[PDB]
Amino acid sequence: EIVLTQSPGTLSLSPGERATLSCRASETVSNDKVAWYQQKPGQAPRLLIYGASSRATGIPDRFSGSGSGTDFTLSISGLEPEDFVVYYCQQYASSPRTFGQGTKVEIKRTVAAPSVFIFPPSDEQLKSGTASVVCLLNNFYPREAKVQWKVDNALQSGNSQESVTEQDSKDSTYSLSSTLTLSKADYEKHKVYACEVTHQGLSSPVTKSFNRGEC
Amino acid sequence: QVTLKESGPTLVKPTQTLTLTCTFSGFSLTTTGEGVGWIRQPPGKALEFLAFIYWNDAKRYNPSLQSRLTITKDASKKQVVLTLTNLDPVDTATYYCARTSGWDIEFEYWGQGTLVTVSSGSASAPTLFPLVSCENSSPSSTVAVGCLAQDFLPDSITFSWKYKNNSDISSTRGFPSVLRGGKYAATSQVLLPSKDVMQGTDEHVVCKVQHPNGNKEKDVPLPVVI
Ligand SMILES: *[C@@H]1O[C@H](CO)[C@@H](O[C@@H]2O[C@H](CO)[C@@H](O)[C@H](O)[C@H]2NC(C)=O)[C@H](O)[C@H]1NC(C)=O
Repeated sequence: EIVLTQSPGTLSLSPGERATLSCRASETVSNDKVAWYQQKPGQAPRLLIYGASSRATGIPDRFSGSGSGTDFTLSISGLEPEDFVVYYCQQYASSPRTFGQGTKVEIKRTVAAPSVFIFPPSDEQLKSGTASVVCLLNNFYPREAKVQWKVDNALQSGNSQESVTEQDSKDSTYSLSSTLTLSKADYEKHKVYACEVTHQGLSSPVTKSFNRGEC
Repeated sequence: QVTLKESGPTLVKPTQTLTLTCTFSGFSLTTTGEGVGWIRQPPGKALEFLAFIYWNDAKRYNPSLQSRLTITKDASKKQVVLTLTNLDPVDTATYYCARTSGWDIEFEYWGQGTLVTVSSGSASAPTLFPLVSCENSSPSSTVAVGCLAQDFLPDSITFSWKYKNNSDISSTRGFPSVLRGGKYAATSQVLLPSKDVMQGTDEHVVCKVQHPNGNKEKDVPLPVVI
């Protein structure tokens, strides 16, 4: 059972910079049978490096592997557009083969505060017994945002999902949707609905809300 | 060029059995060191190794999934088979097979995956609801409206927004889907310039989705500003 810890989980560099992803093993890895894979969301992994340092067939030279024992490094100097994906290290010294959780390399951009909108549940869906309040956060950066729901001032929990897009191809920004889903019964028992969003680019927390029916 | 192709049921109920097959071409399970294995990836998470089978028919398993896993090769048909019993939703994921071409070159060739959703529910198409910006206290920049494709399976929709004057819109706002009680929900939104909506007769725009179980298409009412 060789556990593999990769860090950072997410790394934020600019194109052209150098990137050093680290992979640490929970014990020494016999013969350094460690490999690195690259994956773009959607596609399948592709081998980049094997035997801790040996490049592969048709894999550029900014990609280099090093280290041994329980410390390994996948460094890629001169980050190019297509290099901003996820990366996994794996050890095949034993088998059980095991993987690391992956570190994602993202494009650093400047702070963009989000624009937020709140949508009340539609009558139609309401007739269905379930009402879904949504709160959309548009074009923001960095990725971290706190999105809290409050109903009649009551902080909510375990009743909202959350989905976030991948970094925008032309913007480098993110958008996210937070959904509050509750029983039509519960929904009609309350008056004010509010989603509070906290983000590094807002001087103070922005809160959006509407009153049941008055919309 | 070497090649692998996976295939299997794209939907299956729990407490059951999944069988996947990696049909490969370009090599034979005969050379030393050479081997093939199955690795899955739950949506949004990391790669996870299941089982591996060597030429010489030596098989190796992931403890945590062993005694539920079974790997086999048919040199006859050039296709390795994987069997997973007691399916659970947590077993939903993309399943890949890959070939290690030697002793050190690990998984140099990967298949392409096949997403295997594990829900007791049945392949239902989306049911749509409009999302109208209950916006105000500052309309501002532009106005936004959405569309909530609900209760579908398998996860596989697309969005296209069209006008009354049946043209096309610039939404790009498509959020990945969220899994709610065996069924998947998704949101899509779109921004229109405040100037346009506060004018035209267009009392709406239409939301269009193409799920393989039905191609519903509801219409969402703009808000009227000026
Ligand atoms: C559909 O309706 C919108 C208005 O809600 C139209 O937008 C205006 O018309 C032009 C013609 O294409 C657009 O390019 C502009 O966005 C709007 N004009 C102005 C004054 O800027 C839209 O064009 C209509 N769709 C069609 C059939 O073109």
